[PDB]
Amino acid sequence: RDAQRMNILAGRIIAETVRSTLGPKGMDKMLVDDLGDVVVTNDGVTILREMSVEHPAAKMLIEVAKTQEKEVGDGTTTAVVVAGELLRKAEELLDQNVHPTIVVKGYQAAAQKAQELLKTIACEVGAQDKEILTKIAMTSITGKGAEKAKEKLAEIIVEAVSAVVDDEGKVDKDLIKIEKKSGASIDDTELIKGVLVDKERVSAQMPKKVTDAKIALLNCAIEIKETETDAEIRITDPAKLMEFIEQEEKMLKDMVAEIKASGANVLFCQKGIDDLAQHYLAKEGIVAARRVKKSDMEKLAKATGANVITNIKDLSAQDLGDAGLVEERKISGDSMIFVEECKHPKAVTMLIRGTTEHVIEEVARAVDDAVGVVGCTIEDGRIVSGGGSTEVELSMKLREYAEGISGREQLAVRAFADALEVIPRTLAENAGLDAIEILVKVRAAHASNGNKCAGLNVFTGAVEDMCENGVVEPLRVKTQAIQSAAESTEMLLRIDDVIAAEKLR
Repeated sequence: RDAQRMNILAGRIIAETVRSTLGPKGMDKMLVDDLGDVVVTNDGVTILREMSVEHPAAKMLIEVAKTQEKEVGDGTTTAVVVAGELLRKAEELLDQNVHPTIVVKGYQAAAQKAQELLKTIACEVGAQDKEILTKIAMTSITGKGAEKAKEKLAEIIVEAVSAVVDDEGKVDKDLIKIEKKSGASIDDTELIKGVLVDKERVSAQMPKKVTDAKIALLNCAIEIKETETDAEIRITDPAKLMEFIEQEEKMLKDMVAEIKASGANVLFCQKGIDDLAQHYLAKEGIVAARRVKKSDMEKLAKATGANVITNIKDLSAQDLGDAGLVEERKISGDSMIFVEECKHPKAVTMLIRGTTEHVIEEVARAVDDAVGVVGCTIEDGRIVSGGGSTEVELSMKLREYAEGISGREQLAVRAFADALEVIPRTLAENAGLDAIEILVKVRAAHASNGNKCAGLNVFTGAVEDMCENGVVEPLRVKTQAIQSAAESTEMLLRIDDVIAAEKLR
């Protein structure tokens, strides 16, 4: 009957499911499917994918949320929490004989004006500074649950983003690898200036450590090839399989011998090998490997300047790797292969450690997002204090700007400004303090000539300088989040009917 009303009421149900998950403190509400896999995660976008939807219009708010992650990588819940607030204020005006179009024009006028205010509040920082980059690092890691040694993990991530700053001044998400492996604890994390493979030596007869060795990385299986033309083989004497073993050992011995003549020694195969074959090759001091991930063949090619080879016969000296120090040291119990190259490393890799698979995965979801928010701010060079202090300042200036606009439209620009007061309200409930009792003091700091940073601290619980505490965020996350929220709400306001079309493709 109402149709339009069914949308604004439905929009408030999806927001409440991911409203209390804002900020560090905040429980979660899991919805196990019919299968029974009980999974829990402190994230918003991760729950929208598994969680289904009833009405078809509900997918409109989920589509815009996907773009916020692939582009920015943080703040998806910050855009949906402010969306539901607008839908709750719209009905307050529609009952007063107001047309929906009058509310849409108000958000567009306030959204465009907010773009000019955020640029003035944002401060200027350096692109080579380190102390400023250490504060932003502690803000992203806090969003995953890891305060046992955050001071240490924040010191290794700030050095990685600074060592991957090309001359042109950009950031790439490919030259920063990640490897998870639980063993001792999280304190065993270290920044490696190269790559790392989770393999070991196929045999103990080969050398244990070498120096200045020409690595030869292969990628195939020593087998008989076949041309495009059909060619079948016939067999009739089963007593030939035994004779083929003796004829195969010499084929592999002379083959590996040709690789040693070119100055190489280290090898990387892709399948098993005879037990006795490696004996003749290990006594001569020839390192080798078997079964390696294809993803590792790409990073080793750039780290050691090597290149993937498909035919062992076609191998040149230029395609051989050049490592400065290759050693297979231990890492608390288990051992792995390692390669160093501090002379001029082009990439880096973070080795995550822990006691189980549940703790290493938490910190793993923070290193990939930290380099993103920290890699973009270096290109633009503009940041602003977080903690909702930006919305508290604009909440006062938007009221003065509303006086300039006359008519029946000023009721919309005021509702949008007051709608931004939900961010500091949700964080108050989780902290255990009355929001209305603290929301009156924050406005006192931003009276007129006061500072533009006082907000709220979930730890101590009082208005304090957020800059000294280290609570800042990029500037693109705010402009992009507010831009997506202001554009997504228009999809539900500019509609008042649902035709029952069949077979539309």
